[PDB]
Amino acid sequence: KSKELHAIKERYLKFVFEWDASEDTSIDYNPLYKERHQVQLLGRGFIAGIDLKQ
Amino acid sequence: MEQTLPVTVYEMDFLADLMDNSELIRNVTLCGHLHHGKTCFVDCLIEQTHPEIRKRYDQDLCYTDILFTEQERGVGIKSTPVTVVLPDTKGKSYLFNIMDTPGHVNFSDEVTAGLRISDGVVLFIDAAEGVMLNTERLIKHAVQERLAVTVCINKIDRLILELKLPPTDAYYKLRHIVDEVNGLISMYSTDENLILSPLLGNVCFSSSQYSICFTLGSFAKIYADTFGDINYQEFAKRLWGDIYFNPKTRKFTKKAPTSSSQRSFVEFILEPLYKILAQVVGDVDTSLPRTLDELGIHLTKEELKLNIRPLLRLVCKKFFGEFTGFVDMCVQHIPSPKVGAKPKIEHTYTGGVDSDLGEAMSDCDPDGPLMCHTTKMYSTDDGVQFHAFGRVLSGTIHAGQPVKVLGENYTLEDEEDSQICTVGRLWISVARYHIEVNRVPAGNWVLIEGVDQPIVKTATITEPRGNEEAQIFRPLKFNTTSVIKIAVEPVNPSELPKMLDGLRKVNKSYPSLTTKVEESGEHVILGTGELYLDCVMHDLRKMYSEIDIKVADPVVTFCETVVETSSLKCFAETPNKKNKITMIAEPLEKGLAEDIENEVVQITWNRKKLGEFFQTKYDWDLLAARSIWAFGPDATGPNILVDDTLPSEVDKALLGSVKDSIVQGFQWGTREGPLCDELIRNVKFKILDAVVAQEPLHRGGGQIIPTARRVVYSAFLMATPRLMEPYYFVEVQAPADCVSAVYTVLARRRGHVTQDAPIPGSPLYTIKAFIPAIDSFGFETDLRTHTQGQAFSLSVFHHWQIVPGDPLDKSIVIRPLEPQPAPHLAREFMIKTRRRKGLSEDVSISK
Amino acid sequence: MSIGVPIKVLHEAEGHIVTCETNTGEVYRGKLIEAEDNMNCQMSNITVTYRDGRVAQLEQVYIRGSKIRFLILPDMLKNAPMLK
Amino acid sequence: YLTEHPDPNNENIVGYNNKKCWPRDARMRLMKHDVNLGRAVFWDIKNRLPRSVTTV
Ligand SMILES: Nc1nc2c(ncn2[C@@H]2O[C@H](COP(=O)(O)OP(=O)(O)OP(=O)(O)O)[C@@H](O)[C@H]2O)c(=O)[nH]1
Repeated sequence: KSKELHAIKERYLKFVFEWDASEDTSIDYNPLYKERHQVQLLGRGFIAGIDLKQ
Repeated sequence: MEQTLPVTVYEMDFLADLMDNSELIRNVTLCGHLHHGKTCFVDCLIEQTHPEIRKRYDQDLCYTDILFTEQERGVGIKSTPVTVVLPDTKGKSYLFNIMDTPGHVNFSDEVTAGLRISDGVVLFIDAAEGVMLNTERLIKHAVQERLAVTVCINKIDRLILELKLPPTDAYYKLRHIVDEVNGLISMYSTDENLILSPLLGNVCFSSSQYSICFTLGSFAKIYADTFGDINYQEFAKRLWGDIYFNPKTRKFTKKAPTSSSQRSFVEFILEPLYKILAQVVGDVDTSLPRTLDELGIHLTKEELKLNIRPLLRLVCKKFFGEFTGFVDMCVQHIPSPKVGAKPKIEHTYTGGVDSDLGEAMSDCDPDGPLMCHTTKMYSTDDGVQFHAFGRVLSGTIHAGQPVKVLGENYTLEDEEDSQICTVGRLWISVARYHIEVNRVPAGNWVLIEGVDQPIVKTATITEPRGNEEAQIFRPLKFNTTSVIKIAVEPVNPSELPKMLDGLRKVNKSYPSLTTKVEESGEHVILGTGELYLDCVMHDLRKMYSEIDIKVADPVVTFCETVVETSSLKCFAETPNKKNKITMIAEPLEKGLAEDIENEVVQITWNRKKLGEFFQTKYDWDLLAARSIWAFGPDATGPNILVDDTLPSEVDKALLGSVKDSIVQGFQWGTREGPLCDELIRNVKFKILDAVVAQEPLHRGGGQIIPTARRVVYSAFLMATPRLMEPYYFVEVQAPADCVSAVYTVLARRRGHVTQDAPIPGSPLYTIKAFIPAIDSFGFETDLRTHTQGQAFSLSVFHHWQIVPGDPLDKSIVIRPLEPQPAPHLAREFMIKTRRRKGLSEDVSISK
Repeated sequence: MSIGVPIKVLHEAEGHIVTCETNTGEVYRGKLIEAEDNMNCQMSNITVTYRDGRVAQLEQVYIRGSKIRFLILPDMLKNAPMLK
Repeated sequence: YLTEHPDPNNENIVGYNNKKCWPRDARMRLMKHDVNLGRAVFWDIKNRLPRSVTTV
């Protein structure tokens, strides 16, 4: 709500080996763009890499 | 002729000589839901009629999505005409004029433009998806425009390769699709002669990706060519429905021999196709050459080395061959221009079939008066000059022949809209290359050069010095209403004329585009949706005007209405203080406005039929039922004007002198509206007392019309005014798991879910919901992002509903940049629209 | 390998104007509606000239295929793909 | 002012100096009436001064 209104107002008015966390994106206010519904792939497809049993 | 063209299976001389015989021409439009396979079909046919133009192994050559944005978006945006000569099952050749229409629900205007100049419709239906939103909308539109309807159930390979249904269940799915189409047709049409069934040859089965296209007759002909002694026409009559084959008696019965017996369609058509596909995709190395030997197909060695998809395409192409089933369908069940001319003149000609010119047009005689109707305008890539496109209903157009072009406002008494022009060149339009010709007879489609100057949307091209009593064809009646509204303004005000010229050009391109200049000097574009306006602005900025244009936020068009009867009977007098009118305003009965707009009632009816209709349908007495004066801002506006003046109180003969002016005043007043200069909807205006000055020098003209408009406004303002939102109808297809996510996305935008239901034979679900048009911008993107792209929605305008708040309430305080609560949405929608229009900040409620 | 080219050409002639000369020397000119693998021609709007030269009008005609001497086809059929 | 210097296409909004240091809502808002009034008053003041002595 407050971040909602603030976004509306804004729109209309050394060797660093590790990346700085300030460069992160996806720090969003809309709950639809944070809690994205996860694809289930009919319960038979799985994401690569992660352990299958998990 | 004399034009360098791709080599064809036929020769263009045969094509030119076919155009003269109107009995061998088929004017067909391809329509269907979005991405239902309508475009390969064209190349899936261009390739079969163009040896050198082939589809790439890894990429499909759309060949009719010739546009830039069409090629990147992969979405049909504009109709592309194709004129090809296609052989029949019996070897006969017909000339086919095919209209490839976009399937997106936003671009329905292109479909109506195609439907106007077509005699038949081929509806494409995905075999896996089934009957979707646009399929129903196009069925309704086609049976309303009096077009022969045929069905092509495309993408049948999805039943085999994707869903992997057993052949019997694939048959059930196909029968269910056909039954759904039949039910829709019977819903939107009264006469029964449009029964769709593969037994009648109405329905074809196809898979354009793999070059499969067969009817029952064509497959029976494959059998006959293999085993000579069978009569394929009688064989085809037993290949559908609950008819089983008995191999012991070699006869087809209506009862299954014993048990485990399969229907004829499964045994003879579905099972061989299943086996062909299964062999190709599973046993290409093991047992493919043997089955190919059995079917009589011999593939060369480097041909068997192809990937599975090109190999399947090639095998099915060898086995089936040309698309003779499609041509059989369209020859048997789509009238020729000669036969279909009479309904076309009956429906789309203002003069009616009975007119003398109507008769000569209904004969479709190419030696008669010239009568050419153009509905599409195609711009050359330079974007300077346009080319009109339409069919020649009568006579014969020649290159270099001077013509008389009639606009949309041309009447037999106001002959100022007509303009003489000179035809420059004539092209027989094919998808990509234009084949220039010297003349085009009746019943054919022609691309005309030189008549683009005086036309905006549609035209009727006739001959000068003859055809004096030549009227026009009715302007296109579209499926939707343009609601989404955006404003445009050049970055540099110096180059405003450039943007105005670009606006004229885009108005020419898009049939349903409405560009208007508001009172505040604001240029406004009306569109159907986000994709529609996106492509409109893409064309405007890049194609027609090479300047930079600023775009305002999207907004919708509102409508104004009432919810009770006016408290105190309003009155208004002329400046002469002699003529006085008294009116009251009350809301119309439920469901009457839709009856009025949909031409269920017309003021052209005699007072008797009007009265009986109102009496039997909405409990009106004869006095009021026959008392109707006008029908809203247009001839079919959703408002009614009624006179309750008693014969004793006011002399009716004198009232007749001012009837013709009160009607105009009421029409203009409803056209503008007092709240925010929006249309008035669903309002009944009753006149209670009309004091008329006897002297005609005091009444009539510019004295009584403004009084009528003012009294209309004041009467409207007494009964509680309300605003009206356009409501969108959204259909969403999504898997079972993402249904809840669809609900969550909808709940945030004042959405109200009507129904969710499984798609029979498919693992997906259809969610149908209602969403306000204004609370819909980015809804598609929200739904496709929250669901990781697994849910897709198409939205189309459905109806008008009242905004929750009360527009006339100064107690509400609105901040500039915050969303408002529903209790006072109407107040914001009203004052902000007024500010946008440039009017005062608030209304002045008075008498 | 089964059905000859001229029969195919006759199939193409359906819908055009054709003149028909049977063994009885009777000339039938009219719109060819249908044809079969045999020369059985169902043809309409006949301007019929007898051996003596009398001319008559007869709207529907069906000629046995065995009893045709020759059939004169319209010249645009010379451009049929089947004639290439 | 408009009689002396007509503005048909509303081009007066292009050469208007603004105080860019302030926020957008705190700057001058270039509405047509306000812009025309400012241009008019500047033109009136400029006319009083002969161009040969000094210019604004
Ligand atoms: N599985 C399958 N996919 C097909 C078939 N035919 C076409 N497709 C694919 O489905 C999509 C449909 O694209 P088009 O055929 O161009 O779409 P359209 O029907 O013209 O509809 P619009 O996008 O509105 O123009 C593309 O990805 C095609 O390659 C088919 O028979 N089977």
